[PDB]
Amino acid sequence: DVVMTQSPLSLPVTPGEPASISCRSSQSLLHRSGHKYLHWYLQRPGQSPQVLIYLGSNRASGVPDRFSGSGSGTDFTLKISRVEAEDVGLYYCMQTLQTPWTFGQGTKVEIKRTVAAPSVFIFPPSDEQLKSGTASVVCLLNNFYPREAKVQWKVDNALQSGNSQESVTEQDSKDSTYSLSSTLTLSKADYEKHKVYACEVTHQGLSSPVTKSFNRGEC
Amino acid sequence: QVQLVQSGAEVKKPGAPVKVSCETSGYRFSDYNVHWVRQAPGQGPEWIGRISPNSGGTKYAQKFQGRVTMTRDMSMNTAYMELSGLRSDDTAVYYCVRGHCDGTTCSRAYWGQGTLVTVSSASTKGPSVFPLAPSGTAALGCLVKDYFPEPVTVSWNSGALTSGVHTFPAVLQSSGLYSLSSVVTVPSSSLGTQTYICNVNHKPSNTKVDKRVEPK
Repeated sequence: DVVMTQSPLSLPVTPGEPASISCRSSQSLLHRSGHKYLHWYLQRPGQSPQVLIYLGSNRASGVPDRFSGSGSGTDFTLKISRVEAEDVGLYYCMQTLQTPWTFGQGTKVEIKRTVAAPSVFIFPPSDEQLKSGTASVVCLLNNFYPREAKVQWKVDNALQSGNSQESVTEQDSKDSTYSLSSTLTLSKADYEKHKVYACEVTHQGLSSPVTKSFNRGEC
Repeated sequence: QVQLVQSGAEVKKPGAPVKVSCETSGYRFSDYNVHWVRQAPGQGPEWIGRISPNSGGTKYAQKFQGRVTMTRDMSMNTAYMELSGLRSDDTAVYYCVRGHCDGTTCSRAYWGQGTLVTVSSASTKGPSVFPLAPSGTAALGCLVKDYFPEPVTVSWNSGALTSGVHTFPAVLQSSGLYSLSSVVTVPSSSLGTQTYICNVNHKPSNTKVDKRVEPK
């Protein structure tokens, strides 16, 4: 079997700067052909992975000449001569010298932009949801960087722990920010028992945490 | 043009089998191996096996020996992958792949679009869609709650509104059902004048909803 060793796992790069991803094979991937059986892909959730480079150094049609591949035998590189914001994503090398086909761990290219503080919004449960008997309170952190953020929920100043779920978008392909949604779940009965609903946000761009809140049922 | 198109998303209970098809056109089917690869959440890709069309010969990775059967029908230029005894960690996107070489020359691979197989005790259910109402710049959105399985698609104003939209990854609630939000930021000056509608489609339950979101 062939082990494929990819590095680095995370590649933060300033837009405009070059980038290089390494891939090492446990045995040479050359001449049963002419070719080196090493290929590079970009993961694309929802469809086929995009072939970038195939057979070592052949750039697929449509791929910008900013991308190139090289290597011989056991050590390969995928190079981006000038990284653009749209290049964010997850990149894999893989070998087909032998079956089973085997894959590198993957490299997440991240764009390093200036710090951007989140814009915070809070949404009460809709009257429609309340009529159905449930209550979801949603806190939105919009267009921030870097990704690290803490969201703390408070209900009449009681710290909520374990009652919320959050998820985060992939890095935006144009402005390189993230957005995050946190949902606090309560029974309608419990929602009606309380007044002050508060989302407290900690982020590098905020000197001190920001709290967005609302009082239940007040226009 | 070389084309490989797979059958649609599948949802199965643990213990059941699944059979995925890979229909091809635009090339000599007998000249290339067809490989199958999957990728599970939080995991790297995995090669499952391959079939050689001209001989029918199969080769499977050790992990799938005795679990997987690959077949093909030459008259239909189609390959199949059947995976039996499904478990929760068989939840993955499955791909068919035309091999690189035709026994004389080599070039790029061609991939199918993928087939999501969800393995779960849960039963298919449509989402409820709730507005996330606004009231300079305002945020609004839709909460798409308690559906199974993935995925749902969300657009805004039938695709006319894309700038500033964020549709978040679904979270799997403790009740085995998914929930997600989709939001957009808009000018407050437009609230009550410009209509904002989130178009939600959950094909597994054949649920399509156009929800207007209005300020409170």
